[PDB]
Amino acid sequence: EGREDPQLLVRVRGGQLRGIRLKAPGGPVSAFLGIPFAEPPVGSRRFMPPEPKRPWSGVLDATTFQNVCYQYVDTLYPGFEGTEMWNPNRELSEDCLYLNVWTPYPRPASPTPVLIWIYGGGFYSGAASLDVYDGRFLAQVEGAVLVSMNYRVGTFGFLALPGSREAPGNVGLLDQRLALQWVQENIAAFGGDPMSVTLFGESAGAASVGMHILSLPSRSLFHRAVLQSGTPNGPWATVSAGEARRRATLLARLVGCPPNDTELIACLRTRPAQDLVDHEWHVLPQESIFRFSFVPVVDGDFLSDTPEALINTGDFQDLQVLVGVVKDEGSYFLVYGVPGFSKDNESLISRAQFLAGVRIGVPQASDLAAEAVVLHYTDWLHPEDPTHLRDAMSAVVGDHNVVCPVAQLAGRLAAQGARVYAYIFEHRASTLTWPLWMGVPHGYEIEFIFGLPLDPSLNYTTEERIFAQRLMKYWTNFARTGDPNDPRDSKSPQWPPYTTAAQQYVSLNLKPLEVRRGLRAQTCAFWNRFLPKLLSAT
Amino acid sequence: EDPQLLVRVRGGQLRGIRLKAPGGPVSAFLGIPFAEPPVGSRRFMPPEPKRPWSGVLDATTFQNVCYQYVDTLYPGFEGTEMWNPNRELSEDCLYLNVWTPYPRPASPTPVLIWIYGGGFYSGAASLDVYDGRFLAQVEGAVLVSMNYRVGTFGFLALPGSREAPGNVGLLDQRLALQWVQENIAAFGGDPMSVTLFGESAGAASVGMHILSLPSRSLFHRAVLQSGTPNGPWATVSAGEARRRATLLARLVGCPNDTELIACLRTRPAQDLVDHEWHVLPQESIFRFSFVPVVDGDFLSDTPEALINTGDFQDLQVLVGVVKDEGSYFLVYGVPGFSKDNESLISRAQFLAGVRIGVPQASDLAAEAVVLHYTDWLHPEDPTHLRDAMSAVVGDHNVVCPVAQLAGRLAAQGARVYAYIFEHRASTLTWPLWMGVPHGYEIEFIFGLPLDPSLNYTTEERIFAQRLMKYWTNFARTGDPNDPRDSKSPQWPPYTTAAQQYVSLNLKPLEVRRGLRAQTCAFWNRFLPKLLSAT
Ligand SMILES: Nc1ccc2c(c1)c(-c1ccccc1)[n+](CCCCCc1cnnn1CCNc1c3c(nc4ccccc14)CCCC3)c1cc(N)ccc21
Ligand SMILES: Nc1ccc2c(c1)c(-c1ccccc1)[n+](CCCCCc1cnnn1CCNc1c3c(nc4ccccc14)CCCC3)c1cc(N)ccc21
Ligand SMILES: *[C@@H]1O[C@H](CO)[C@@H](O)[C@H](O)[C@H]1NC(C)=O
Ligand SMILES: *[C@@H]1O[C@H](CO)[C@@H](O)[C@H](O)[C@H]1NC(C)=O
Ligand SMILES: *[C@@H]1O[C@H](CO)[C@@H](O)[C@H](O)[C@H]1NC(C)=O
Repeated sequence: EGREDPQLLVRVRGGQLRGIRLKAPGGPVSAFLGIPFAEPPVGSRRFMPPEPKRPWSGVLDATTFQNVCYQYVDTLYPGFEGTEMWNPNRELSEDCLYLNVWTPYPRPASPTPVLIWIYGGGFYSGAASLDVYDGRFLAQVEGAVLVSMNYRVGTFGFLALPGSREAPGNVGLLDQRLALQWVQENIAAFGGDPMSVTLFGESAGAASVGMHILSLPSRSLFHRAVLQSGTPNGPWATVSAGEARRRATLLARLVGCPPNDTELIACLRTRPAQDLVDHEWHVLPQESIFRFSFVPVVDGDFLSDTPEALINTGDFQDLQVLVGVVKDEGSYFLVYGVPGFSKDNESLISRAQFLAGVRIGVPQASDLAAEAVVLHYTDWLHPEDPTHLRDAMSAVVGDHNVVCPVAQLAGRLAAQGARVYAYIFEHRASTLTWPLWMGVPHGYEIEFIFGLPLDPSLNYTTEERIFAQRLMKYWTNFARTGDPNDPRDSKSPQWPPYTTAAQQYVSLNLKPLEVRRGLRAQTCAFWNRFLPKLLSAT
Repeated sequence: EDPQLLVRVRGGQLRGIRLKAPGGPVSAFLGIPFAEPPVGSRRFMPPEPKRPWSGVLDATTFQNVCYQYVDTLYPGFEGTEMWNPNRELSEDCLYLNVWTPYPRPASPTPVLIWIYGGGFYSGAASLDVYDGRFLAQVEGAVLVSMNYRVGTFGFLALPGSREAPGNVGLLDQRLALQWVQENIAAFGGDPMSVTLFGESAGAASVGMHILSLPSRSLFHRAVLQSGTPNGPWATVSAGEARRRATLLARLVGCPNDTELIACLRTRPAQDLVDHEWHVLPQESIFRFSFVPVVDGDFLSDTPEALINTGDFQDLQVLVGVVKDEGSYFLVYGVPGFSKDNESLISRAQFLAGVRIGVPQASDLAAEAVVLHYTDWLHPEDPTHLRDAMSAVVGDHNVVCPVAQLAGRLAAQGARVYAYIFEHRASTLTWPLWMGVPHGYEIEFIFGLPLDPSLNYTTEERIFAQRLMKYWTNFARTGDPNDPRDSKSPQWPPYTTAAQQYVSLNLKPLEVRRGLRAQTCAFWNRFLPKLLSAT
């Protein structure tokens, strides 16, 4: 110390850090990357709840992103930006419990609202180090303090033998909770306001945010929440204790650890990380899409009951939530698992391929339930039209997994005292490499919220730059006040809260805010009210 | 005498009456006997042909109306009383009426045979709405309408017995069709061009003549207005007809089929009418006690089996519905409904209504109906719930059976033309909420707005004339389009692919596609699976 930039030296509970001065389009930002928030969850600590990071000596170098949690790397389309933008961009390691902080440069004078990002990737993948999660634009343009953490995914984060002490499950959610506790204790050192913390996430990250709303020890660590294209309720975000036990026992057998829980988990702990990753997909009970093997478990601890029970009986009076979906939630999910679909052709499918797709897309559905889906989604005026069947297949997967769980969440939260704001993101990035038929796929609003179009080198349009700026203002005004609307602006139309009566939501596209009523009201009544009765009475 | 009013039919001489229609005279031959009176020992028995007569038979007045239940729900109310018997009630009722141009046609003229509705428990060919004088005068048509036995008298069956075989009301209709073949040439009608047309139970009757081979040689074309042979109310199984006939016998104190039917034959007609409604298996609406039975004789199989397996090539069919098929049916049986208020109902009253409106439905099937018909944007809105209740009853009973019929007929070689009648008569005394109720297109097809004394608008007179042209163009050629009108829009045939139908209102023909395609997929494809697997 002495010749360094005095504005990049900060102390936290565990010791001294040295950050880096990053260039954002409009000026510098301070970034503290790869801060350890936990003891590496390696060896005997595998499958175990995280432990806080013991203090270190000297100045920890926080200028680069740290290891990405051990996960399956997507090699389906080599060289393809469409798939590779989501791939790990740092070394894979079980030693991965690190977080990143972006703040204005110089650090804020007065306490600043904090935004905490929780990434998606079906609870089997993802990293806080990805380019689309770059906090520099929100920090520079909006003066925000942005935090993102790495949390354990796959078997490492969610393999559970419920009731055991060695593998209790939900440890990836505990890693997220420990980063939330780290923020409470240390964010003031960066100029962050611990009394104004907004959680935001997409897909499995939004489901994670939802589970922090539904778990009491997490409630004291944040004040507001954003759930983008994901919810704690729904068919993929959780599993029962029985199903988690079945999947963990099957994976153990597949890697030569046959079953006492102590003996089984000890053997799993001896397995190389790649062995567990090589078999993680082999434990799913059916041929399915939008289903992940190791996800949060209804343990009766982190989740005292199913998210459906918790959202229906909870008092959400003290909560402000921003929720929404993209135009084509299911389109991407069709390219791996449904025969007839490809990113390289127009995916015009037959009726037979549609019926078959419905079985893969709704794996838990009986023959009667699958017929009810088919009959509801068929255009009886053009029942064999390949374009309609292709679009219906995308809608089945999007509605079942995202849109209707989101409508169910917004509805219950609003009925139970929360301030809810809902949107539909309909803008397709001019730079998108997925086919046009895929529309606005799952995750393609993220680069807009984070302000990536503000970087001139990324080649987005001027209109896309103005729209990203509008979006950053909605998200940060929501983080600041619990309302996305700017108080010093009446010209711009307003975003009304979502209510059970009016069911108002807004369209997020290049045009000004447009207020719409009912988020697939008829279709989601099918999924949320009828279909459970068909998967119950018969 | 007037030679234009003197006709010799196979049974003897008749004398008609010259009637005044707005545009000029018409010849009417009313109350022609086509069968031996089905009285005494002939009660419940198939009709027998009328024996010949001496002298000139007086055919100047309508004859007796078949014994039936008279509607007294709203006394003095035109809305209900227009459908009530307008002649004396008698079991001696097997008579038909003929209207022809005056003077009698020079060349053989296409024949239109009207079969009235009234849930197979009521109706008469003598009602003012069925007046053939306008079609005869304006279009030069030969119009025939017969009385057929309704209620227990027409459809009480002890299947397998010889004394009460069932479907005798359909046999009465068939005997009038045979009478037309043998005698219509004497009036200037063409027996080689006979179109059956009917509404509600009359349209279901027309449908059953399409599905029964001995009837097929008696007509060439058919019009089914707001009714079909398929569907939940038009037929009953042999087991259910036997159950209902046994229960009715019990209710009138009647203790072997021969012995039971003999006792029923001793009962005054009113005793049978007094208990006919008390044999229905549930609290229901749009359900009638004594209707055609699947006997394995007149109906060789269920109308659903027959429509799915039949060859309908060399057949032309005109089918359609009114805008608000179910609205009227809510006024009797559904709590919360009245003709005297706006009938704004609660959600509870809607769920309860769905049970009465779909009586065969399980708890799951009723929930599926409720969830499909609820507007999840306004689920408690009384106006939406009222309109949804009307749509449930209209769709279940009429619109979706019509869509199922049009589809199967078209797929199996018939030439089908479909419509939706959306014009509400300026003279309607039913509330506005009821829209265009079941049966209120009939006065337009028959040309009643052409009578200046009936106070319809000028636009309604022009529209009735358009409708009479569609119906008679269809009777003449099997195509309702005007070969004269070299200007469109043309009425396209209904196909399984394109599903084209037309709107019949004051505006020019408008071609639409899919007759409640999504909703009728629910009723015709999904709901049977919910009452089959569970
Ligand atoms: N060897 C083997 C054995 C069996 C199976 C598989 C591989 C794979 C596989 C194939 C290619 C790449 C990755 C996994 N999948 C397909 C899994 C499909 C899930 C895709 C998904 C769901 N959430 N994140 N991802 C992948 C991460 N990438 C994305 C992410 C997001 N959006 C995206 C939009 C387009 C393209 C990728 C996106 C938003 C959230 C961040 C992650 C399976 C699916 C099933 N159901 C069963 C077995 C396998
Ligand atoms: N005493 C007693 C005991 C139990 C029950 C009943 C009476 C009555 C009843 C009440 C008034 C008049 C006749 C019957 N109904 C209601 C049945 C009403 C059937 C409605 C119907 C169906 N087809 N014809 N009609 C009556 C005739 N009138 C009409 C007709 C048509 N359209 C109409 C439009 C508006 C009003 C009346 C119309 C077109 C075809 C001609 C007949 C019951 C209904 C049920 N489901 C169960 C028991 C009874
Ligand atoms: C698209 O490509 C896939 C894989 O090659 C194939 O299954 C599908 O039939 C193709 N569809 C079209 C429309 O060419
Ligand atoms: C931007 O466009 C230029 C062409 O002018 C191209 O060379 C560069 O690779 C593009 N970069 C991105 C990120 O699209
Ligand atoms: C309509 O009137 C009947 C009785 O005449 C009643 O049961 C019903 O509640 C009334 N509805 C309204 C909207 O007042």
